[PDB]
Amino acid sequence: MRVLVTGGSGYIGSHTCVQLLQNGHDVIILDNLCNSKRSVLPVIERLGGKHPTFVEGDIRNEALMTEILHDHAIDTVIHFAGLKAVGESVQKPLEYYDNNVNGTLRLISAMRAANVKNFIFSSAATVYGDNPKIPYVESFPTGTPQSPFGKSKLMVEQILTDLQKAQPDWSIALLRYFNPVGAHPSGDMGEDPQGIPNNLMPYIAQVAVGRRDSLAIFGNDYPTEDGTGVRDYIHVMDLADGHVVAMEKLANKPGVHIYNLGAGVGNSVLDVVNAFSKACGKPVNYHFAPRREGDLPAYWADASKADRELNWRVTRTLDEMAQDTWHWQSRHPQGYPD
Amino acid sequence: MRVLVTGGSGYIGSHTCVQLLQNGHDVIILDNLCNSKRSVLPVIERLGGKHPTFVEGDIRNEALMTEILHDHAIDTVIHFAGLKAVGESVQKPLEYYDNNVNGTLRLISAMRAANVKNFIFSSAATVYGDNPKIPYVESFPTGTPQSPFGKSKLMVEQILTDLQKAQPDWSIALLRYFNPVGAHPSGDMGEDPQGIPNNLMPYIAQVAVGRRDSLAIFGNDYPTEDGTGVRDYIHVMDLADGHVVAMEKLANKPGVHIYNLGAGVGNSVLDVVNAFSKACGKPVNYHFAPRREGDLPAYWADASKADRELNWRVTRTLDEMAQDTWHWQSRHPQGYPD
Ligand SMILES: NC(=O)c1ccc[n+]([C@@H]2O[C@H](COP(=O)([O-])OP(=O)(O)OC[C@H]3O[C@@H](n4cnc5c(N)ncnc54)[C@H](O)[C@@H]3O)[C@@H](O)[C@H]2O)c1
Ligand SMILES: NC(=O)c1ccc[n+]([C@@H]2O[C@H](COP(=O)([O-])OP(=O)(O)OC[C@H]3O[C@@H](n4cnc5c(N)ncnc54)[C@H](O)[C@@H]3O)[C@@H](O)[C@H]2O)c1
Ligand SMILES: O=c1ccn([C@@H]2O[C@H](COP(=O)(O)OP(=O)(O)O[C@H]3O[C@H](CO)[C@H](O)[C@H](O)[C@H]3O)[C@@H](O)[C@H]2O)c(=O)[nH]1
Ligand SMILES: O=c1ccn([C@@H]2O[C@H](COP(=O)(O)OP(=O)(O)O[C@H]3O[C@H](CO)[C@H](O)[C@H](O)[C@H]3O)[C@@H](O)[C@H]2O)c(=O)[nH]1
Ligand code: NA
Ligand code: NA
Ligand code: NA
Ligand code: NA
Ligand code: NA
Ligand code: NA
Repeated sequence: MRVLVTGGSGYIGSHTCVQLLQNGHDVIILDNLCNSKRSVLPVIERLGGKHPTFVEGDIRNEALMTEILHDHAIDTVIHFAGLKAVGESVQKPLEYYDNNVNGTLRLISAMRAANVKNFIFSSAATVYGDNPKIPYVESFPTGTPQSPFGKSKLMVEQILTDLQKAQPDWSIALLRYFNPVGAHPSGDMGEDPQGIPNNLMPYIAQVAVGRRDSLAIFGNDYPTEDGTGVRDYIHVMDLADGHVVAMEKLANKPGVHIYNLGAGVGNSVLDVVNAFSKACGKPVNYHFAPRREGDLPAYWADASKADRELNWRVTRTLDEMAQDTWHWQSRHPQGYPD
Repeated sequence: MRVLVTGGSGYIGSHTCVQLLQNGHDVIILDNLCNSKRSVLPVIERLGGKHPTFVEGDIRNEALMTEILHDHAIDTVIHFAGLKAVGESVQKPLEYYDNNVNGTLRLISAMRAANVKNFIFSSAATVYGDNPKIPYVESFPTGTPQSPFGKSKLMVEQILTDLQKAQPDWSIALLRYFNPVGAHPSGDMGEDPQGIPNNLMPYIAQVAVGRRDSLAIFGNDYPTEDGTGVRDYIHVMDLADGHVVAMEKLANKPGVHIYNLGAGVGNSVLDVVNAFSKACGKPVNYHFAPRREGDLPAYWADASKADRELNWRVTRTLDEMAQDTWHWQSRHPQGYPD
């Protein structure tokens, strides 16, 4: 199929792009490069084994969106583009609402204009809010995210839902992601955060690589087995695969298809650390720090639905997630070149 | 003070503009005229007894907003501008999200740019969602509005809240309106809906004026005293006054000030009809019809908070609401001139 991948050059997008090309689809990448580099492009094509078309631009530019859509005869759109730093969203709410809410709004409006009716949105587990009921299931009513980032994702899911209701021919998938980690097995592609990494994995990686001193373990008094926070870590390649399957099986299938994308099991901070220590061949330095504001104690996804309906489930393990990360971190200490 | 009134030429805005001028404030009206006419302008100035400056434009145009803000040295902004047809919002969700959510976003972004930090937003009782607890109180957590319109209002309240948190010097009032009716005592200003009126009052008016046959009473089996739906009707002049007081007392007072704006009592459909029959000197034709989709049975506001904190309460009665409407309807059967 002909697919437009917004945010195609970022972490999740790049991996998804490779899988898509491998599946022989025609890929058009639209990215504004605020959080990625042109350097990834050649890697995508190499790994993907096919040439993806790249367009530098902003999802906020409806006129350009509309033009791309038409110009390439897009069939479906995968929307990864936006801002995701939680803490920063609290400090700069407007930018989040603008990039995420208005950003998606301008894109779907362009779609309407070009007669494109298949969409895939990068959502998040955050939309469940403070849910005591774990694992999280798609049948659960949504809650209230505590950050402008989380709120922005829920607001878009709502806007998409309403849009589908009004234009019932649309196929819209709301993919709720859990905690994406890992990198391409090649070790030539991976997450390349600028500055201080906000997520656990990259931070660990940066400690291991010798860039950082010690990993600060946000709270050790949680009501978990080991006292550290528990999450659902999902390999970026598994995530990418799920994106290809969702796209292929859902295209032209009217409705709003919500699916949690996770491993369906929880791992603590200690578990992750240990896995990385193992991967990198040296104990990862760490210390216990106070709980991070807004952090829930433990949650993971109930991924039965995606298994059942799309025959999708993860295949990579936690160890692989850590190994692949170390391999990329180690092979490209400076990430993507400028 | 120097105030920018978006949507200044519409129903609520025009009345508010008069009261503001009467209070000697300097008024700048910004309206795109999608739901109002330039004809109202001279009425505003006449009734207001002062000249308001008018600018034709769109809240969506951030650059223009920014320019107005600076250009007139605005101190505070009253934001009435947006779309409000509930049923239509269900049919055209994108337009609602765009005008309301993006629309406000572009405006507050312009404010930030021009260093304006006092805001008044036209919110709605709809934000409480399906609340069995009546009357509705500001301390109640918000619910989930069932239309894109309702959702759009809640989304903006959330975005404003987050913004205030990030820029704590801002004063933001979230004015939750109940059911606005009535018109200026002069009978020379009032609500001028185009096409089929969606609200009860105007519809009644149009039946009385001889434009419409019979009023369709949406459901007569509700669990109310008379079986018809019960609401909190609030005279547009009371509403306008509350806007002046809120603006004057809240300016430069940091925080998010939420206030319900209603009479604090409920009236049924029958009650309203009767009041209008009385006002117009002839029985208003009506019939019973099935319940309207999404209609709640009964609710009204708990307006104690505004009384206490701003010393504001309504002063007009239901009869006056009906009389003033009939007077305007009758004196200007064709509304504002083209
Ligand atoms: N990484 C996670 O932990 C996490 C968890 C849940 C959801 N998500 C969502 O998944 C998506 C992909 O995230 P990611 O980890 O790949 O992050 P990322 O930053 O690597 O990818 C986002 C990409 O979007 C681009 N972009 C940003 N705003 C843009 C705009 N207005 N116009 C055009 N391009 C724009 C960035 O330059 C970047 O290349 C995002 O929507 C993110 O919110 C990720
Ligand atoms: N009337 C009600 O029953 C009701 C109840 C709750 C909330 N509200 C809110 O109060 C506000 C005022 O409502 P109203 O009854 O006066 O309606 P209205 O339609 O008379 O007033 C809105 C005005 O905004 C203008 N406008 C619309 N979109 C615009 C845009 N993008 N840029 C610039 N101008 C724009 C319209 O032309 C109109 O003059 C609205 O935000 C409405 O949502 C009203
Ligand atoms: O330096 C660090 C970083 C993280 N953690 C802990 O590690 C766990 C994972 O934290 P993190 O990588 O930041 O991800 P999450 O907060 O769990 O990610 C959630 O939030 C993302 C952004 O909101 C998406 O919504 C995902 O779906 C969601 O599961 C948590 O228990 C953190 O307390 C630390 O102890 N130290
Ligand atoms: O032709 C009509 C019109 C209305 N009604 C009834 O009259 C009452 C009032 O209806 P309406 O004027 O449409 O206003 P509301 O739906 O009550 O207004 C609510 O919704 C507005 C738009 O959402 C704002 O949120 C207000 O705060 C809020 O109280 C309801 O019981 C309706 O069922 C009829 O029976 N026939
Ligand atoms: Na801050
Ligand atoms: Na960064
Ligand atoms: Na680098
Ligand atoms: Na429809
Ligand atoms: Na109309
Ligand atoms: Na007219």
